[PDB]
Amino acid sequence: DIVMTQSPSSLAVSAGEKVTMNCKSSQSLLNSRTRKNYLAWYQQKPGQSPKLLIYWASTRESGVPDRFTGSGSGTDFALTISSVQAEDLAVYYCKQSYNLRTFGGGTKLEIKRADAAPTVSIFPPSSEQLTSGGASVVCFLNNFYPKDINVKWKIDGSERANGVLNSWTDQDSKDSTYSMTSTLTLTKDEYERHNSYTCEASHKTSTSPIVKSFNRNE
Amino acid sequence: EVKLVESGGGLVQPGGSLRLACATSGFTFTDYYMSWVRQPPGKALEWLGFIRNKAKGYTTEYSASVKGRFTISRDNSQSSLYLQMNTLRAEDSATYYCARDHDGYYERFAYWGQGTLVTVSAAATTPPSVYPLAPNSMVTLGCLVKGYFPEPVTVTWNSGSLSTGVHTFPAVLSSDLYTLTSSVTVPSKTWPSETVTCNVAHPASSTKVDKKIVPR
Ligand SMILES: C=CCO[C@]1(C(=O)O)C[C@@H](O[C@]2(C(=O)O)C[C@@H](O[C@]3(C(=O)O)C[C@@H](O)[C@@H](O)[C@@H]([C@H](O)CO)O3)[C@@H](O)[C@@H]([C@H](O)CO)O2)[C@@H](O)[C@@H]([C@H](O)CO)O1
Ligand SMILES: [Zn+2]
Repeated sequence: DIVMTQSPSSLAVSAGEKVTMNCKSSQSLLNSRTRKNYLAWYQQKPGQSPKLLIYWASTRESGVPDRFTGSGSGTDFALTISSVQAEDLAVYYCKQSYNLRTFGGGTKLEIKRADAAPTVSIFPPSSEQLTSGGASVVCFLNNFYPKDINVKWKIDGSERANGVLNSWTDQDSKDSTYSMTSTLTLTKDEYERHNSYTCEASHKTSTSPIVKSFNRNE
Repeated sequence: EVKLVESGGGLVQPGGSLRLACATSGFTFTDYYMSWVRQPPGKALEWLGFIRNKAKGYTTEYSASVKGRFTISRDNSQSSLYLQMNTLRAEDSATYYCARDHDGYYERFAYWGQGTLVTVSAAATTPPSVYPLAPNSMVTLGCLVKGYFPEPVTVTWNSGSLSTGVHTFPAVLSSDLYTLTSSVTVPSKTWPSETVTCNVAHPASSTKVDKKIVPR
């Protein structure tokens, strides 16, 4: 038991702003001898392996931008980003190595940016899938902000909720946008019973739904 | 350069055993402590254990969560690190990384593997079906990679030569089968005039698929 905890669990900050995140140990990580705190900070961007930013509390790993600063002592530690950039999107972990090693629970840093409306496209089932007996219809809602979005599927002008699975990507490291996939899966027999296939995207950037549709009469 | 590479990750039955391996180069292996660390999908890093360097005679330490169930060992002649895992349960499903630990000065994991994903489940290996998603300025294409188990799958577009404007959506599990899709956006100049192909790999079934997106 050295218990490590971090806060906040998550936060959003616009580019250029200051970010402070805290790490608390349950007992001191000061080696009274050497006068070094055994505490490191790591950065894990989406889909990547964790990467070292800071060790011994305040010593910045070479290669790491100077906008990152480790600080603190004993049981309390902070990592401060002086001026956040879009690529700083990540989960930041602190890790004590005073007695074996233990990671904190992480702080997930999201980027806030201006609202952006989604680009929608719809795709019919492939002939390969149909001939095997399924029909998946897919909508992409690309490059939007904020993350909250609603899609409704209309088949021959009417709503349908069974068979729809949604999946959002992690925020984009470059433009700070999200994208989401909505997939409606029917059997070939049900797909062949109707004509109009409609994906409607409702996002706060508009009062008017973005609607993409295709008619099965190709 | 320093290179760390995990391998041996995959599907294993609850109650079963698995050993991962971590191949290293670019530094003096016996100088370093080596650690293993895991991350269940969506969750925090957790340190598992380490094996000390030569000076300290390669002793081992474990976190309480795996002590007596996991064993770490190294092959110094080959510059290799291993993790023996036993009596696996669902909580063990995670990406496992090795990382270069203490050398006797610096207190830091300077370097980390890319990770290898372990899935603990009774569900069977199933290869994905892969379907083309075909339709002004920009045009958006896709691939639907449906019905596979376990994770992971990789998707690239034209062998990795299309990189930007790619979104690969996180797979979602339904009825013990995952589905994901990938989208790529390219200027309609480039397509269909110049080909676009998605390359999907599913290492658990050794599946390699290319799907050319052809206009309907
Ligand atoms: C707690 C006793 C410390 O004795 C020290 C001191 O600074 O007072 C530190 C000793 O540290 C070592 C060494 O031989 O350099 C290395 C230690 O490493 C580890 C470990 O193997 O468990 C791992 C490190 O990451 C770190 O977690 C440390 C701890 O923070 C405790 O220091 O432990 C460890 O191997 C100790 C060993 O227990 C000693 O028997 O040795 C060492 O520098 C001694 C010195 O040899 C005599 O004063 O000073
Ligand atoms: Zn119907």
